[PDB]
Amino acid sequence: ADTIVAVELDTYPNTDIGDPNYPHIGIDIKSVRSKKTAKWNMQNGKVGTAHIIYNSVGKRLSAVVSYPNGDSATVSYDVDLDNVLPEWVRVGLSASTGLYKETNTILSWSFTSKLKSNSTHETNALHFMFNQFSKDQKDLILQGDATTGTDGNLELTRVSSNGSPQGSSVGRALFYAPVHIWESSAVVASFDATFTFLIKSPDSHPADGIAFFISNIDSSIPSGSTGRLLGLFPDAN
Amino acid sequence: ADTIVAVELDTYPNTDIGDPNYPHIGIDIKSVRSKKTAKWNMQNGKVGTAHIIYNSVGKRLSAVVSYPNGDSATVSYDVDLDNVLPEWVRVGLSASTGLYKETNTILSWSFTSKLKSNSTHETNALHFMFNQFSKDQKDLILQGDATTGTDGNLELTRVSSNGSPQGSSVGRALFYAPVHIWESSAVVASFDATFTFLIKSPDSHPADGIAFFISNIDSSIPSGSTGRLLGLFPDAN
Amino acid sequence: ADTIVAVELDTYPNTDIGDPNYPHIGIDIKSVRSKKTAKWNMQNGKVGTAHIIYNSVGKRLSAVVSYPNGDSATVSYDVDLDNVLPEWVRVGLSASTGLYKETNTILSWSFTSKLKSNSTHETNALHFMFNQFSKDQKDLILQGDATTGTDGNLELTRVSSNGSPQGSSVGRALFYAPVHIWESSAVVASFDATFTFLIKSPDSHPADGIAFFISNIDSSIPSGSTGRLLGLFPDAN
Amino acid sequence: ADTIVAVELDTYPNTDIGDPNYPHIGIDIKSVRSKKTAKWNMQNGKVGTAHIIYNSVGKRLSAVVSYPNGDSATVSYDVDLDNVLPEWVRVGLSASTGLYKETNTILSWSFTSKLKSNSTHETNALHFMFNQFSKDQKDLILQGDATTGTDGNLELTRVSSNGSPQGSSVGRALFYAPVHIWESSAVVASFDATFTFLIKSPDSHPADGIAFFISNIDSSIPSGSTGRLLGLFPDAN
Ligand SMILES: [Ca+2]
Ligand SMILES: [Ca+2]
Ligand SMILES: [Ca+2]
Ligand SMILES: [Ca+2]
Ligand SMILES: [Mn+2]
Ligand SMILES: [Mn+2]
Ligand SMILES: [Mn+2]
Ligand SMILES: [Mn+2]
Repeated sequence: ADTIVAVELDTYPNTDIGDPNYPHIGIDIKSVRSKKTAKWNMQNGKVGTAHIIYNSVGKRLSAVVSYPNGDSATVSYDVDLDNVLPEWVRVGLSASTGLYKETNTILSWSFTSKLKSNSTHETNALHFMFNQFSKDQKDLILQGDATTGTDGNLELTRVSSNGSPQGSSVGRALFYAPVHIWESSAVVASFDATFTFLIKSPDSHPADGIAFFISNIDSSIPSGSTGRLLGLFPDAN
Repeated sequence: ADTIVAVELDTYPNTDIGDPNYPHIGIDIKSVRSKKTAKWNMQNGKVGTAHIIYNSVGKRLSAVVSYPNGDSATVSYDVDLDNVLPEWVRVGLSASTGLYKETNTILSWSFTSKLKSNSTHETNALHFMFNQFSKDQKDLILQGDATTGTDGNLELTRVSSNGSPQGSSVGRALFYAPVHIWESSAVVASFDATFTFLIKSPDSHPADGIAFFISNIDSSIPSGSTGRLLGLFPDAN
Repeated sequence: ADTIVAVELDTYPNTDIGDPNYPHIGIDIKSVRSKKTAKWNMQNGKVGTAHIIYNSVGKRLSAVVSYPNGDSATVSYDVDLDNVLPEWVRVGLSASTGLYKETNTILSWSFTSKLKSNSTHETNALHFMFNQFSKDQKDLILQGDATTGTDGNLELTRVSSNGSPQGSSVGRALFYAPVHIWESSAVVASFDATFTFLIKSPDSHPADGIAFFISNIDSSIPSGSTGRLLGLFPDAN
Repeated sequence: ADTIVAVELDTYPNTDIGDPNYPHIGIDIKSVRSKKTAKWNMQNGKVGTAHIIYNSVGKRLSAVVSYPNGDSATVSYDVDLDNVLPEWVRVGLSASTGLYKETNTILSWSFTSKLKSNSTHETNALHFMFNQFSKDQKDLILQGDATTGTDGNLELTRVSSNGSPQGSSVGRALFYAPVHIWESSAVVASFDATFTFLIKSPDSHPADGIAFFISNIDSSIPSGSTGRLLGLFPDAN
């Protein structure tokens, strides 16, 4: 199926599938069942920022999500991505709502990838940065309910004309170009991403989350992957 | 018909179609007959560097080609590219051989695009850098004879395994993601590109050159644009 | 004395010294008497952004100042900076108030410098970006009334504890490291800066302006250079 | 006493002071006795590349040294640098020779620091890149025997004009601007550095190595830290 590495901003505790019982940031290596989570004090209606960093020297995938107020949640996991992901991938943002819902608004998203082979100055790099998203954002593949342009933002999941989030929605945006994430003869593979999000819900509890992910290039939304599956996984195995 | 903006490193004078009677650098606005040229002393078998720069504020497209010994040619052209290019483009390198030939070897290629909309820190950006090209370079669209991987280089045109370039070859490499080159709502759009090239004619009678170009996203090698048309234009109008 | 190249955001028309009779953006080459101005619809109390770009291929210094609302003023001037500035310089922000006053608040400031010599990949570069300024900003030399830290901003000129700007104030912030702006054997010298500013005045008219400047390294505020002189020039010659 | 964080490319085993009995790479936290080393097969007379990376999220300092043939050594150390370094530092390269010698030639050096405070797009950044060092390199502080300009390189230690390195030489180059490496209010601090070096011993008995270091801003070469102390430490404690 798809090969997924993701950092999830999981807004809803599905302890049924191994979520801790609080909103959490998590590192997901080919399963929605995070290898590692940290409690995340999600702030309904605040703008937050997630930073995801990997270096292939230290082989440690780290992520922080924070709110200006100051609250901040951190998670790291040792993983050799050489062993997990295909050589070439796509990188994206995914979000979902289920029975409970939230806006999954991306205000900005940036990504830098570096790939060095041994041979002096031999870095390849990709960087993109979106601070504004237009109606027709041709460097993004939008999947599912993802739209761009409304207030210059990427709405990952359905929002009504009056800003009201809809449930059972899933959507993703992938950067258009494949990303070379490792090679046979790589000295340093390394990447980082940042995105700023606004998760707002009128419900008793927001759900389900936003994920930064890295997939096989031809990745698409697994069917049924709204709600707790986060646009990322066909099931909770 | 494609819409092409190019900077050509034109190694062969086709005075026939308006070339000056020497190797030149030129800025091509929708025609192989450059709007502006400068004399260029192509150094056969040496690694050269071309830098292309444009910002939407000064509305000047500028290019330099230089070699390590310090010899360099420069050309600029005042042009408002919103009047020329679609809002969304691909960027690429193109090369051809005709009756005469040369290696059109790209050793590295990088590009930066920035687009700022009205709205305060509101920059979108694309950057990529290839200092090494792999046999399977999925973030490049390879067209015609273009191959990558051969010594970690991009050979835009056909070169036999002994290192000998072939006549009537065209090839191009376009970056995979479309590039947002302008918008209505744009305070600043700007881009710059650099590539290093090894043009070598074992005759020391080189043809036809290399171009950095910007095209409509669906651009392909026009029919019969080997030789002097540099993989860019259907004819010499 | 000092060698100054500046882009001025001149908020006050001193037609006595050659200002056009409206707020204006201007390019100043060793004189406060701009070589080139454009009318600038200054918006008292709005956050604006100025972008300054130079490439040494095109030898055209350009600047745009804009407000999110959408208003935007542009100016360019052909100048070989090789001939104006010393090889090594400092880059800074300057502002002043006089009889009339305004806050000269910098919210952010970034700068990129590139210097290539002929010799393939041989780029030197400096980039810095400040989105927040702390109390003790050791990579900035603060001159005159310039302070950092109050709300994470750089206040270039005196503001009272309640946010009220003071007249006859001058201040500057220079990036700490000297910048190599040209060399003998430079293929491309090129730089750009961005800053976002908030100019607010309670007076009948704001004054006097903010300038992005490039100076000799040992540059200091010319005495008496409050008001129309903008922290930049000892006189209006 | 200076506060030093270093990554050493240590070419000479002083088993005396805890070095392993082979050339190694190591992470030095306030002591020349590395907290972590990895075997390093220094290739005499070849141009190597060292990459150093740290982010404050994963809290792992990682380094690789490699040569073009693909041989590479890697070392990581879990460290929270806020516990080690002052908030404001300088970064630099250091080298020494002692009884044994080697060229400590730096062909290029680059560094990127990012510091994000609580506050939403709130990143401060410093980047510099030297691919060519000039005789008068005003953005470097040169200490001890360090000179620049000689072949566009930085010779950290004394080399005679025939190309022959000298014993008991120390030198360093610190980037001129202080670097904000952490703050209380910091969501993410991270940095990475790269330098390429040519260590050559015309005996093929090299000493003593090169280090990338981060120090208190006022750091100078400690007394008698030629040889094994690498210009970094006053003694071998
Ligand atoms: Ca969940
Ligand atoms: Ca031609
Ligand atoms: Ca004025
Ligand atoms: Ca040693
Ligand atoms: Mn979860
Ligand atoms: Mn031509
Ligand atoms: Mn003026
Ligand atoms: Mn050691």
